[PDB]
Amino acid sequence: LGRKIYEFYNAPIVKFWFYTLAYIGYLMLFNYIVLVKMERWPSTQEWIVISYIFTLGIEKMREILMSEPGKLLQKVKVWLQEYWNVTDLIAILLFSVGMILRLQDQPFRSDGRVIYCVNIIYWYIRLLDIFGVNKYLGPYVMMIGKMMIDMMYFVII
Amino acid sequence: QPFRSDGRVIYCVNIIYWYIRLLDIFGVNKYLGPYVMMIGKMMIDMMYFVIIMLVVLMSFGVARQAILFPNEEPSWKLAKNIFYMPYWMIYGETGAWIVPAIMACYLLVANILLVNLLIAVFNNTFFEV
Amino acid sequence: TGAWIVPAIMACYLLVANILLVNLLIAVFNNTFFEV
Amino acid sequence: TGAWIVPAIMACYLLVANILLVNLLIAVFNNTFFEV
Ligand SMILES: Cc1cc(NC(=O)[C@H](c2ccccc2)N2CCCc3ccccc32)no1
Repeated sequence: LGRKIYEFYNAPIVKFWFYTLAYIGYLMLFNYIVLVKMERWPSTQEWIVISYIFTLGIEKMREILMSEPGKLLQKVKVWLQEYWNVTDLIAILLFSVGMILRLQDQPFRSDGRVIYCVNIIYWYIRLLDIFGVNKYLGPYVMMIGKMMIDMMYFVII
Repeated sequence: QPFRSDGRVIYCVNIIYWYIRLLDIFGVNKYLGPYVMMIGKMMIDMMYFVIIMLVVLMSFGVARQAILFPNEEPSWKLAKNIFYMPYWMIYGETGAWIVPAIMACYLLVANILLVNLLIAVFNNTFFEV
Repeated sequence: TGAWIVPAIMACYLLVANILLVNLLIAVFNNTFFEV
Repeated sequence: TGAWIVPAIMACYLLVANILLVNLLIAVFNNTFFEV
């Protein structure tokens, strides 16, 4: 039975729905805390939001360290070869400057909350990468990419 | 009353059903054979677009609700503003005002993105049928 | 109960209704302009 | 002279302008959805 629970959780199909219930949970709790009032210290629901990113950050660092190249300068460029992966880290960095500003008093506290509002507009278009697992969202998300090179690209004329 | 008004309300969801019940009776004719059947396959496209539609339309419904109105109590009425108020800002409006300018223009390329996507699913699909 | 939820459901079903009618009216002509 | 004719010309040229922009934005995607 211990082998059954071990082999069930280690499957990549099982790990998909096991983390995307946590991802849609991070989306809805972050929607909750922006609606809840701000104070000098974060509440219980805000404290689980911040720790969700900090545990994600160590997870991103093990992607660099446990990578295929061996040389340290080599395992920087190949990790930034993905268009989704490069814009992931700037949103984590925007969350971090948003945390320091929110921990300080007003008017810095309203400024840090504003940087949270450009975080939540990012995490929905982050999900599009997770969308392409299905038979219809494979093509549908990919044509958002080519319409992206048509919709800020119409705008010249 | 008030049970009598409740029973009349369930009559109102009956009459919305009996018109889409007629669609089965429609397919007897030479044109409503294909026309009703493609309502069936567009049914698996129009509550099936909406996974990525709520990604783009509701995200602005919670982003606007934090820049504007930042002192809201935790309640269910805030959740009522995430699908109804974005459908009702057709006439609505450091750099404190630049942040509404960026999200409004990104909404301009968002509702054009959603309209262009909803007229994308059907273009190929009407041709082999 | 949800007295205001019933207008919310019929308004959103109207949102997918007038988009349904507009998409259907631009559906009849797309094939028909091509063989002509 | 025609002081009000100049707003009339630019308003009607705007009528064929926002129809020009809408028709152009539904032009880029029509071919592109078909080979994909
Ligand atoms: C907070 C927060 C966000 C988050 N989700 C991700 O950012 C993302 C992901 C998205 C959906 C389902 C599962 C994971 N994710 C985080 C873990 C490292 C990683 C590696 C490759 C692809 C995605 C990914 N989890 O917690």
